[PDB]
This record gives sequence, structure tokens and C-alpha cells, in this order.
Amino acid sequence: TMTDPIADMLTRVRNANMVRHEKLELPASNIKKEIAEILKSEGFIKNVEYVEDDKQGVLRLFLKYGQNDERVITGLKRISKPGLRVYAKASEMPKVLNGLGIALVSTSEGVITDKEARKRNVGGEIIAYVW
Amino acid sequence: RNDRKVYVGKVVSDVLVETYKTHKLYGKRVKYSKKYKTHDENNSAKLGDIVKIQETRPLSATKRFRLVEIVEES
Amino acid sequence: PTINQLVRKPRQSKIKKSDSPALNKGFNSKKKKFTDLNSPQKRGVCTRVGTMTPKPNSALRKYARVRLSNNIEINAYIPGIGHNLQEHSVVLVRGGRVKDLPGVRYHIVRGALDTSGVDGRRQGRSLYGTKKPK
Amino acid sequence: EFEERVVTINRVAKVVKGGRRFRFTALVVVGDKNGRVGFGTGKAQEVPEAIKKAVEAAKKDLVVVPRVEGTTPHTITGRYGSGSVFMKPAAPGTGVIAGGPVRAVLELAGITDILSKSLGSNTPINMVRATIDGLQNLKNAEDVAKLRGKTVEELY
Amino acid sequence: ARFRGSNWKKSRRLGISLSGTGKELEKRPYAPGQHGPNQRKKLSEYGLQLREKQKLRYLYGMTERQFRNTFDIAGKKFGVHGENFMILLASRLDAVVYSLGLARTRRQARQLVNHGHILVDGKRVDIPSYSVKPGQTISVREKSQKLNIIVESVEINNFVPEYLNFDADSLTGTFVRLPERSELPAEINEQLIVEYYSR
RNA sequence: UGCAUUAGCUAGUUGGUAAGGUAACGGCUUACCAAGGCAACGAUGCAUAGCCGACCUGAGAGGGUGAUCGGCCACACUGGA
RNA sequence: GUACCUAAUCAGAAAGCCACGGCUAACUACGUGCCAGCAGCCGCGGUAAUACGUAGGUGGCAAGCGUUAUCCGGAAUUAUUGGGCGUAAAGCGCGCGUAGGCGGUUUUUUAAGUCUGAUGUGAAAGCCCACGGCUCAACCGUGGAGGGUCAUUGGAAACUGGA
RNA sequence: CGUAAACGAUGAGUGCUAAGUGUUAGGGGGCCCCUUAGUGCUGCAGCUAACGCAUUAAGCACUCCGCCUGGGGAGU
Ligand SMILES: [Mg+2]
Ligand SMILES: [Mg+2]
Ligand SMILES: [Mg+2]
Ligand SMILES: [Mg+2]
Ligand SMILES: [Mg+2]
Ligand SMILES: [Mg+2]
Ligand SMILES: [Mg+2]
Ligand SMILES: [Mg+2]
Ligand SMILES: [Mg+2]
Ligand SMILES: [Mg+2]
Ligand SMILES: [Mg+2]
Ligand SMILES: [Mg+2]
Ligand SMILES: [Mg+2]
Ligand SMILES: [Mg+2]
Ligand SMILES: [Mg+2]
Ligand SMILES: [Mg+2]
Ligand SMILES: [Mg+2]
Ligand SMILES: [Mg+2]
Ligand SMILES: [Mg+2]
Ligand SMILES: [Mg+2]
Ligand SMILES: [Mg+2]
Ligand SMILES: [Mg+2]
Repeated sequence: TMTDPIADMLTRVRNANMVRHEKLELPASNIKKEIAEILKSEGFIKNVEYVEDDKQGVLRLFLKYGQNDERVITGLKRISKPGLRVYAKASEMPKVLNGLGIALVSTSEGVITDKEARKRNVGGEIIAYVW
Repeated sequence: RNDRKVYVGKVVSDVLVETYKTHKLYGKRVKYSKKYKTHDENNSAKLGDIVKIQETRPLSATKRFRLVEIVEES
Repeated sequence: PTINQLVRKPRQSKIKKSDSPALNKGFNSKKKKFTDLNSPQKRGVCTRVGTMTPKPNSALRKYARVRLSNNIEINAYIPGIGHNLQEHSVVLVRGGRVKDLPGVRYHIVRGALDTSGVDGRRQGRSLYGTKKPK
Repeated sequence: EFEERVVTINRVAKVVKGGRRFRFTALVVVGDKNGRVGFGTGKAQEVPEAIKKAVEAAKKDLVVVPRVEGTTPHTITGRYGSGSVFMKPAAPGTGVIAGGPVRAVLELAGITDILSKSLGSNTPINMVRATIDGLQNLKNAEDVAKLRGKTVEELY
Repeated sequence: ARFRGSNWKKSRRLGISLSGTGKELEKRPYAPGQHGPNQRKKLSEYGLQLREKQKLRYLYGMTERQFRNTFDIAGKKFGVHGENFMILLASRLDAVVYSLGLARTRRQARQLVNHGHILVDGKRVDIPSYSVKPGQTISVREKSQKLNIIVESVEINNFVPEYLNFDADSLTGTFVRLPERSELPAEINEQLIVEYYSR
């Protein structure tokens, strides 16, 4: 059955991005909402809408493509996994693509990026790399 | 004064103190348990109760702990 | 495999094997047992010198049968043109198998113990136990 | 202009009713050492004629290699078929740490400082194609800042 | 010195004037030996990095063991490794004595140091590999200030480099500051030598 | 540290009481009472090994070694006091 | 009477080892004729051998140079970093199911994992950086840094775990 | 007894990713349109050493299990 809803979200984005879809819908959760907003804030996706329903909510994402239909998102990668959880300290926060990408980190001050985690001197669970 | 080590566990014979041993190479946490033969005084606790224990001087060939408090009844 | 499978059954590297097994064993005479020591050479006695034919190649390759100091029997190649060896000769044996000769895994050291140096050698003499002329 | 280097010369054969018919395959990398590199192949019974064909074909697929002060903007692994080449930015003092046909491609691109490892097939054509693949997927900060809609400072 | 063979043969093989003048590659700018006139093929990648190393090594007249040890010493300081290596070689008391002009050839500058004719900061230094620091003073011992080798070399006032200061009347030199890659020989592509020690 | 082509081990054994004993707690020893204790998280058996700081190698993750110097242990022809 | 220093005399006592077909820097001649031999691999030698032996020349090192043995590397060739399983080695013939591993959404709570400080400790020597003494260098000395899955203690609460 | 080329030579679970066209068992709406679950063929993206696979993946992902580490010796 479903074991990693976050990796399912990152893969839904990867598959939709591969075929250059305009948008995609997925069932919602709090961390998936916060992951999506960071992608919006960092400029990887266009917009996030939340659609309420009886079951668990729906997240609508809008993908971004530049001139000549070049993909803004190049890749997504799940780092921490149910089979093997990955944690890091602020002093060992990984840089993604030499700083040209981002790492999503779940810290005790919420879900933030790696550049901000070093700024706040907090570590936590490395959710995913986006570049 | 000084502090003696304290554990919490479940009686398996009338104490199991299951802990995690992170794998040296792969980083995955693996559950492991160790049985702590302890001194219950007036046979008060019973099987399945969750109990608190404290370290003491040797009391017998294998008993090094005293049952201080019962936490969750069987 | 999965991380859990690796935790249950960790990786195992292939065990390396030695090309000169007769050199890496000793013998304690008092306890009549075999040791493991990794010697670079071993002394031995020639049981049977002679010749053997190669496996495309064709020649009469000179060799000796040697009982080493650890009571192991080996076939050792005699390099160079001419040798002074015969039965009951005391030889020093080093590693290095000779291709085209099946069952010969060792070399006799020229110029050590009873083996003489190659006669008339003038180039690469230290490989054939020959003193410097003149 | 463009300098060229002969990576590999291979004599190939096709069998006919008689004996064997032989030709020569030349794999050549061309580059200007100023951020434009390209590879091509040519086949002929004569080695020099195969080289000229390979040189001419190389000029039709030149690639633009992003660089920062003589080094790549980030780590990348280029993969083509069984070939796979790991490329990492190195400090200016470091030279081109590369093994084979990778060195020809990176040098003619104008790298002079890189840490590269060939993890895969050592067949030169596929090693060369893997190297070009990795350089084809490098992105400079000014380009990715444009797509994300931020300025370069906000990327950090 | 250490290598006491023909420096003419070495300069012809390496394609670099060891004397710094060019009289060795004068009539026969081709490798020594029987197959000299017969022109050989190209040099491999290994054969190009190796020939660069021998160019430097035979210029400063050092054995390979000492040469590699200096390379490791130079690779620990901040900066570009290959350039730090060239700077360190130029700071040898072997090469400072020659660069100042106290000897005609680099081999003569070696025998002067080795035989104890040279002082550094007022005290005798017998070691040709001595690594002179900026600010140091190199002079000639009193019993040797009037020797024909030193006298004849000094009167041919050559281009004493700008990282050195010499006073011919005083027979005394000053190591002003560390050289720069432009003041050091340009016929050596030191990037090849760094690659040579990477494989 | 290997070996499951080693799966059962233990009967002072595991706990209790008392006495004795020790610098000292204690099955450390004995007497009586009870039937516990260990083990697939590998008991037990066999084989191998003194352990560590360090040392060699490696980009690192790792892999390999314990001569020399220092810490700890054990032993002194073999075994018992 | 050692180190060291001073004076006198003499280039006079003081260079060898391996390699040179490709990998791999460096080639010619003669002898030999699948012999004698060489060989880490590819392989070389059966009458015009740059691979055998010698000679001249050359290359690499040098008071050393080669060989053997052993360990790590190259080896992503046990792959956590960092591999695979249609046909190359590799999906149990197929169910049911125990332990274990893993597990959907939200709120409150906790604080074992996680994160972040404090304190103690991780001897000395060693490695690395800096400086000083040895004519230099080895080496020696001094001052730092590093090395814990360490412990104790104060905070945080997103994620994993507990309620 | 417990083995077969016991084969799709393709472990199970879950989700996501162009189309076209047959067929089996249903459902909804106006013979056609939509929709479930099977079973076939063709074919993008992607993957592959190639052959090919391609919503019944050999694509993109997460969880668990089984298995591999040159050939012969020897499934001895
Ligand atoms: Mg022993
Ligand atoms: Mg490695
Ligand atoms: Mg050559
Ligand atoms: Mg030979
Ligand atoms: Mg001939
Ligand atoms: Mg040869
Ligand atoms: Mg020869
Ligand atoms: Mg020496
Ligand atoms: Mg090895
Ligand atoms: Mg290896
Ligand atoms: Mg493989
Ligand atoms: Mg599989
Ligand atoms: Mg088959
Ligand atoms: Mg098969
Ligand atoms: Mg099956
Ligand atoms: Mg079967
Ligand atoms: Mg010293
Ligand atoms: Mg099968
Ligand atoms: Mg599947
Ligand atoms: Mg699927
Ligand atoms: Mg198809
Ligand atoms: Mg269907």
C-alpha cells in the first residue's frame, strides 16, 4: 500500500513535469501543503490552491516553464525515507547543485530550505532535494 | 551526592528494557532488548507491569537493580 | 537489496587467494603442525631435475622437483641458459609461475645456495646471479 | 580557430566472399578552448581521410559549456548508454584530473581545472558522448535565476 | 654535482638549453645517440608530462627524490601548487648563488656552496638545497673573496632578477622578496608537472 | 572476530533464608527451601585473537596491521598451593 | 680528544642497477633458427627477431637498483556513500501465515529518536597548521587544531516514535 | 514422492505518466457517448547493451521479501 505520501507527491510532480502538464492535483496533507508553498516561494512552481473536501483536502499545483518551454524544475529526489531516515545538523547542511538547487528540511521551526536552516542554525530531517 | 542509572521496562518474569542500536554502517535504528534481573522486595510486581528500576550494589549472582516504582499495572 | 535486508545480512567481500601457497606456510617440527608465515623465499632440496614440454610453445623447459623446508613438494622453474643442478641440490625457491608450464608455480633463485649464476651473462646479471666481470 | 585531437583510431572489418575489407574509424574532438567543444566521427580506408571526415562532422554539433572562472558551475554526472562520467568543480590550482577521452573533451572546452571520474564503460565513443551529455546539462546561476524569477543574490 | 654527465646531451634530448644560453642546441637540435638525426614520432600524454618534469629537474640539477620532496613541500602552502613549486626551486642557495652572478654556470654555483665558499646571513652554509628566505644575505667567505672563478663571473654583469639585489663591490647579495612566475623560466609548463604527479 | 554444514545450554545452575567467609558486595562457600536462569537480538560448542592510543592505505566512506613508543591486561619450564 | 674549527697536499681513493614491441620513458647491429631461451598481460622464437643472447646507443633511477612475499588502491569487482536480477549470474513452482520491517488524514500531548547551547571528559607521544633549535633536511621541541555512536544538564517541537 | 523451459525465463503491494484499436463481464446516459474490472494488438514520453518494454512497463517513485557477484570443478 502507500508508504511515502511525500515521495508520491514528489513523483507526481516529476511525472507531470516530464510531459509538461500545466497543473496536477493530489490529495492534501499539512507537510505537502508546506512543501508546495516553499516551491512557490523559491520560484520552482507557479501557484498552489487548496480545495477543501470531505476526505482530506486536495492540492492543485501549477507548473512553471520558461522560454522555449524549458522546465524550471530539473529534478526532485526523496532523501529521508521510511526505510532509512536522514537527519542533518546545521553545520553539515547539504548544498544542492552547488547552491543552484534547494533542500527541503523539516526542523523544529517548521519546514524550511537549507539556506535558511543554516541562517537559523537549526538542523532536522532532510525531506528532499529540488534542483 | 551522585546519580544511579534509572531504567523503565516491562516485567518478563515474576525486566525487559528494549532500546535501539543504530547500525554502524547503514544508519538504520534496530530495536534490541536486555533483561535486567531486579530486586522486588515483597514480590509486589507481576508479569507485564511497566516498572522503574535503579542501579544498586550487587545483590546476588546476577541482580544489580532494585524495583523502585510501578508505572503501568499488568 | 533493501536497507533492512542489508541490516539482516550484511555485504561480504570475496576472499582473495594466494598465487604461491607453498611460500606462505611453515612447519614446526616439534609439534608436527603447519604454520602460516608469508615467507618471500623458501629453502628446499632437489628431488628430481629434468625437462618438460610447454603447452603453441615448443621447447624443453628445465625444472626441478623440490621438497621445501615446510615438507611441501613443488615444481620450480630453472631460469637462464645452463644450470649446475641435480638430485640432492639445495636450492632457494621464490614465487612466480611460468606460463605455458602447467604445474610449475615457482622459480629457483640463481646464485643462491647451491645454484650457480648463469655462465657468460652480461645484461641483467642480478636476475641470474652472475657477478660483475673484470 | 578550433583545435582538434584524435581520440581513437580503430581499424574495422566487414567480411565478403573473398577475405576481409578494412576501413579506419577516427573519433575526433574539436574545441576552441573558449567554451565550445564538439565531437565527430569519420570512416575511410585511409587514416588521414577518416580524420578529416571526423573533424568536419565534429564542427556541426558544437556545445556551449557554462564556466565560472575556469571551472564548472556545479557537480554533474553525464551518462550515455553504458558510459557515465562524474565531473566536479575544482580549485584553480588543480589541473584537469581526467583519465582518457574525457581529458580531450574537457581541455578543448577550456576547463583546466576539474575533478572527473569515469564510472562506466571505457569505450571511447560512449565515454565522449557521456562527457558531452554532462556538459550539456550544466546550468549557470544567471540562467536558473531567470527561470525562478529571482535575482542571483536571492538564489543564495 | 650529483649528475655529472653531458649537459649538452641532456639539453638536446629535452629540447631546452640547460646553460640558459642556447649553445647546446646550436648545431644539432635533436636527441643524442644513434637515432638522433632520424626523426621519431609524436610524444604520448605520459611522455609529455614526463619531459616537462625532466626539463625542470635537470635545470636545477637535482635528483628525483629531492625534486619530488620539494614538490610536496610546495604543495602545502596557500596558492597555486605548480607556481609555488617554481618559486621554491628558485630560492635554493644553489640557484640564488648563480642568479646573483657569483658563478658562470649552475654547476659552478653548486661547487662553491658545497665546498664552503658561501655564507648566508654571515654564517657558512654548505648545503646546496638550502632554501633562502626573503631578507637573507648571501656573501663570500673572506678567504675566497679573491678567487678567479668568483671574480670573472662578477664582471659579466648579467640581468640579476628583480627579486634579488646584488652589490658587486661588496660581493654580497640580498633576497629581496619571493619571485613571481614571470621572473622564473617560461619554457616550463608547470601545469604538466602537477598532472605528472597526479598519476 | 569467524562458523548455524555448531540449537539447544546450565543443576551452585537461578532466586530465597541462615551461617561462614572477604578489604569489600555477592552462590564467594555450605546447609535447607523453591524451580528457576540463558538462547534465533545467536545461547552453547569449535576455531582464531592479548586490547587500545596509534600505524599503512584510501578523495572519502571504508579496508588492513598491532614490530617500535605510551596506557591497560596476562604470563615467568608445566600444574597445584 | 667525539662534534666542531683552523692549516697544508691531491682530481687524485669514491657508480652501479634495471629497462628500451604495446601498456610504458627509451632502437639498431650481429648470433640463434618453435632451438636455445623470454614472459605481469597481449604474447615473442619454426633463416632479414626493436620481445631470445651479446654489442653499441638510449631511457629511468642512483649509493642504490631490481626480484619475490604481503596489505590498501586502481576494483562502482559486496555498490550506506556507490551495482544488479525479461534474454548476460540473479524472482523461491505457487498459496496461507508467525516474528520482524514498513505503514492514510487531522487536533492535543509527550520528549525516546532529531535539532540546539552549557559543563566534564576523550592522557602523553603521533597526524595536520604555526613557530623555535639542529649549517639545511631528516629529526627534535613548543603552542594550537582534530578525533565520541561519550556522559550529565538547559532549551525547540516540524518529522519518526509513545499517549 | 515434491520435481519441470513449474516460463511472461518478468516477486508482492501502492500511486503517477500520450494516444489508437479488438475482445470478455458489468454499469450510466442519449446503435452511439461515458465509465468499472479483465484480456489482446499497435504505439509516444521514458527506459534499454541491443532486442525490445511501454496504464497488463522492462517508465517514474516508496515499502517488504527472495536471489546474484567470472567459467569449469559442481548442484558434485
Ligand atoms: Mg595467541
Ligand atoms: Mg575508492
Ligand atoms: Mg615510447
Ligand atoms: Mg631478460
Ligand atoms: Mg637476425
Ligand atoms: Mg618486450
Ligand atoms: Mg634482447
Ligand atoms: Mg640519498
Ligand atoms: Mg589489491
Ligand atoms: Mg583492489
Ligand atoms: Mg555489475
Ligand atoms: Mg526486481
Ligand atoms: Mg542461457
Ligand atoms: Mg540467466
Ligand atoms: Mg514466478
Ligand atoms: Mg523449479
Ligand atoms: Mg633537523
Ligand atoms: Mg528461475
Ligand atoms: Mg512491481
Ligand atoms: Mg505500477
Ligand atoms: Mg509497444
Ligand atoms: Mg485494458
